[PDB]
Amino acid sequence: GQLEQELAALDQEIAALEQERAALEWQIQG
Amino acid sequence: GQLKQRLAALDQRIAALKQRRAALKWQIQG
Repeated sequence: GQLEQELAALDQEIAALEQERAALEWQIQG
Repeated sequence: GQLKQRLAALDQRIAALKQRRAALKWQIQG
């Protein structure tokens, strides 16, 4: 269904942002 | 502080997307 596709696209977008947050949380330790 | 501001803005954008996701999950369950 369309809703399930949107949910997957939403998780993809959150993942990409959480990856940025991960990299930032590393550099802030150095 | 540029990295702190990136992180803060990322936390805001992620928090808003998680609210959308919670709404979308409820729709998937009708």
